[PDB]
Amino acid sequence: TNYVMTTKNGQTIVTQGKPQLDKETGMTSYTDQEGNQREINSNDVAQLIKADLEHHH
Repeated sequence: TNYVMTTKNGQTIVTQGKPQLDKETGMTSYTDQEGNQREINSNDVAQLIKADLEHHH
């Protein structure tokens, strides 16, 4: 349900659902925490990690 995106410039952004990548526009569209829909250059994305609900082990 939540993914955490880390950008090249160091920002941490939480998303609703897994962001989608278009290999034809070099864009990655996502939905922020306000349901707003955005898009970002796929090169500006360092990591895209599915959030865990809690810590374990």
